[PDB]
Amino acid sequence: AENLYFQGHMVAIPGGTFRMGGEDPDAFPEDGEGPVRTVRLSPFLIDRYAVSNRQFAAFVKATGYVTDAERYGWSFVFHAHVDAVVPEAPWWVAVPGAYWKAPEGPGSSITDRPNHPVVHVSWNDAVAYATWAGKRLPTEAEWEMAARGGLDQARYPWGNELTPRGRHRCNIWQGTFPVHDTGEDGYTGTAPVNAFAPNGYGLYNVAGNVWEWCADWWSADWHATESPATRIDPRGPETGTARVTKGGSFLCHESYCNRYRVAARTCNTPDSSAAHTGFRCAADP
Ligand SMILES: [Ag+]
Ligand SMILES: [Ca+2]
Ligand SMILES: [Ca+2]
Repeated sequence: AENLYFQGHMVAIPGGTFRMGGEDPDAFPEDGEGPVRTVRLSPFLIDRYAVSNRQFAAFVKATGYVTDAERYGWSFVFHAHVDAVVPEAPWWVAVPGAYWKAPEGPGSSITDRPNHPVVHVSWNDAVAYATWAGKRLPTEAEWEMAARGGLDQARYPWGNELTPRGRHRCNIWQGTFPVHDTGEDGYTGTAPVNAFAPNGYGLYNVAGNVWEWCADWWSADWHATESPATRIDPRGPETGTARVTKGGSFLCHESYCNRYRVAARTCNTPDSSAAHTGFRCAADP
């Protein structure tokens, strides 16, 4: 497609059909990456850039908005970035005072990261921002069609090679997780929202950098059946306990979590927040 066009921070995608999901050998099959399924979408707009600290700051200045992490008093921080740990993921520490303005908790700031994605934003925070911006969150199908950038069943936004020609195309982890990030892709942490090359629809950092909240309630099997509801502008199940997140983050590494593949998916309760999770907005024409 090329009746696509740019407007503001966004790209208008004139609707289309794509093969969603994946059945690759290195998938998490239990996540419901499969089955591969053909999905048709109505026209939509989606941010080509995740929402930045500067943008979130303007929202808070204009509204006085208080994030869930501020209300709870703590958010999840990666251990090496300065029991209170997640037993199943002990590199995550519950840090009092970690929030969007202090991403590693006390002693950190965003003064030198104005163009990085805002983090420690919950699904509720994302929705609040998007609504103020006159936007919404993307559905998982909109997110993934946009992230695929016009390629059919590629592993990544740009193709099937993680580092085509040996060049980094996204901000994830290199080295030995979780003890040593070599920063080969340039960043031991988040990167500016316009880092690396855009994909075929102009989107930056759909793979890597930060996880991105989607609109959908999480299910591993709702989309398995073939129906208009699951294949034409699919919205996901009517209820659920966690909301979908897509794209992976600067902590992803193939030794344990390869979910920067565009077919991959996970979820978190909508009041949760963490140092590696942000969002980008969508809209309708
Ligand atoms: Ag991952
Ligand atoms: Ca990195
Ligand atoms: Ca991402």
